[PDB]
Amino acid sequence: PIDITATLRCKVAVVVAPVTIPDTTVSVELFLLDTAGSDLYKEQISQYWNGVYYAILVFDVSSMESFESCKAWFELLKSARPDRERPLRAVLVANKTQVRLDMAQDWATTNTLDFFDVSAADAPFLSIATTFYRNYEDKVAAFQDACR
Amino acid sequence: MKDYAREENGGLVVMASCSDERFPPENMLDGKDNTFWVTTGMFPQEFVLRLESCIRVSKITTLSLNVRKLAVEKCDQDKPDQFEKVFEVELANRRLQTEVHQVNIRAKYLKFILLQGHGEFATVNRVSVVGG
Ligand SMILES: [Ca+2]
Repeated sequence: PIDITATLRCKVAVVVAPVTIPDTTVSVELFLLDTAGSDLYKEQISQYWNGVYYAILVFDVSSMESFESCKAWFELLKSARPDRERPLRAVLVANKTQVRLDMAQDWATTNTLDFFDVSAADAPFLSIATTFYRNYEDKVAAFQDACR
Repeated sequence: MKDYAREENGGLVVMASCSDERFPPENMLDGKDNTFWVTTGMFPQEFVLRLESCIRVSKITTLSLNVRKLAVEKCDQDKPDQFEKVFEVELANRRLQTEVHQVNIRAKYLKFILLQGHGEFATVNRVSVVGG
């Protein structure tokens, strides 16, 4: 900032972080809706609420409860989407204060979630941010093509 | 009589809520509907249009993509302090979309709010505001 030529914004259920995309001149702001904020709830009841299509699921390595809790959430989040056509981009994150990280990586892989261990950094954000940027860059060219 | 949003006619965007330098506000006011301003995520987004002067407006026309709900407001003061509603409308899902609106209002400023879209992002290709 101020080399930025465009700022993108992205709604992210976590169960404002600006991330610059390398090697771009673009900035992506993640609007992080921590469930139990309750940012998320304020938004769901909101008039014009559009649903959420990006998540960061976090769990504590030493609580299998919190991990399984993240799977429930993910399936819900998938089911709660208004627009079946847009997929649910999610990222699983391990962190400290039991859980088989080998098993956790797996599930995620099976389920097409990006995995990140934070015990004991911004990569899960960098990850959701690039994904989002990719859609922008695609839609944005479809638009240009649509209207010739 | 005349389209004062045109730009060669004084049209100017002053208060856009998001911008990518590749698809800037001014694209909405160049008569050429193959160019556009793009929203860059989340709704609503909005932008404020200033006319060369306060005119009796008879017809507002917007050309867009992926907009689901559109709201317009006016301000006939020299400073855009207080805006007043004019109309709010829901758009079929479409492929570009035209929304012509016969109106009878006085305005110096027009705020267009994209309250919601049919997808993640939406464009506005043309804003035409006719009067005299
Ligand atoms: Ca245009």
